[PDB]
Amino acid sequence: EIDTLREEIDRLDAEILALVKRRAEVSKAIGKARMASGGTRLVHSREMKVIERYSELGPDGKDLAILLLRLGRGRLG
Amino acid sequence: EIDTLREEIDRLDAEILALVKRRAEVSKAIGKARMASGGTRLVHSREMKVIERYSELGPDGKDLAILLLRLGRGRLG
Repeated sequence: EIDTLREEIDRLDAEILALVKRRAEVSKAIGKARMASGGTRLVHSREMKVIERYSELGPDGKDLAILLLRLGRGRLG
Repeated sequence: EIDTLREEIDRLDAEILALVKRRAEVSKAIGKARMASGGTRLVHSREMKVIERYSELGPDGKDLAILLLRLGRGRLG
């Protein structure tokens, strides 16, 4: 039943949200530590590897990786 | 240590990828069932609610929701 499938989507979104929040926190901590050290951003190596990993899902996986990296980089209040 | 934080990112990405794959499968199944019934797409209600849920993360959360919905909708081979 389609509505039963939708209930599961909502449960999956709970798990995903929990993980994405944790990931964003870890990402932000890396960003701060890096900037505190004057460390070089790892765009061509590590970030590219994150993108490649999610590429498994096709082109939309690349966009997902990009968004997860973005969540790590801060926004203004 | 920053590199230890990076190791955790990679572990979080494993969990997230597993979940996103499952979500995409459930989403695709909904899409098919809906189109098999001539069912109306729930953009204004349900999809908006998914977007609102991820909005917790700020504007980038809205984009994350959009991408997860997109993963459900198919691409060509």
